[PDB]
Amino acid sequence: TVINNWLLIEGHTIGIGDSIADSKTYQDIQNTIKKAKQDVIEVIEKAHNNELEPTPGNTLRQTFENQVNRILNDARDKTGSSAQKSLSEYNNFKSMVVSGAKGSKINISQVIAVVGQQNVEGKRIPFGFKHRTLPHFIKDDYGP
Amino acid sequence: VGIRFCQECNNMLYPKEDKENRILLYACRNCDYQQEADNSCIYVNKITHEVDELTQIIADVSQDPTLPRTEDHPCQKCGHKEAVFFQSHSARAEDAMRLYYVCTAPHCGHRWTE
Amino acid sequence: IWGIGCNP
Ligand SMILES: [Zn+2]
Ligand SMILES: [Zn+2]
Repeated sequence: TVINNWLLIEGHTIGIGDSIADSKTYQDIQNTIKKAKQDVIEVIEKAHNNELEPTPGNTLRQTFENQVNRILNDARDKTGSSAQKSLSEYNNFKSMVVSGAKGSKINISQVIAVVGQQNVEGKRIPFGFKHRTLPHFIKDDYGP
Repeated sequence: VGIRFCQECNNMLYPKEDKENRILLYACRNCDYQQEADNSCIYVNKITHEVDELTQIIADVSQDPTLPRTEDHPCQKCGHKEAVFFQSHSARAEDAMRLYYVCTAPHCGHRWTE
Repeated sequence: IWGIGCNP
């Protein structure tokens, strides 16, 4: 009762301004994504040139998938951390996450920085079409 | 190594040891035809089944719009710049992300693996 | 929808 009446005084809201981040934050997120995509390209080139060597207990396919997943997840986490650094004290996404009332830092990060990898059955989006995920992509594209 | 057929009924020959002369033969079971074995090998099994997939790659594959191509790797025969590349495209290929290349331009069809 | 370790 008493906290709901004080909330009548102070008030609470969620708006678009909460989702917006600084221009520097957006630039850093973009740079992290570019670096991650470049690293994934390098890993793919290593695999194509047969330089890659299987991790114990894993096939070359499995170890390549694990390396690419690790790169993409680390980039996703770094973009999320940048977005969360951007948040102000007044930010209401941050307010709800800090109180624990609703939401998570994952949600804040997806809202502000990067939605992340879409995975089905524990693997990246499968090659449903013949040797490709969608008709718009070229065959044998393992890029992000 | 390969399978050869009878010359009378066109059935499948079977290997048989010649006990007198110690020479491998192939005899048809449905008739009396016999032919001496030239190869001297019968049953070969490659458990690792390492097979160059360049034998299984068709040159026509160079006409597929959905395949990626690069101008970096030229052909050996004609020195054409375009080369369409693709992975194994085969089940039970063990673990191989090697790129196989097929030369574009008509009728060359040279295939190299790098 | 996040990653391989998260949720779909
Ligand atoms: Zn016969
Ligand atoms: Zn050529």
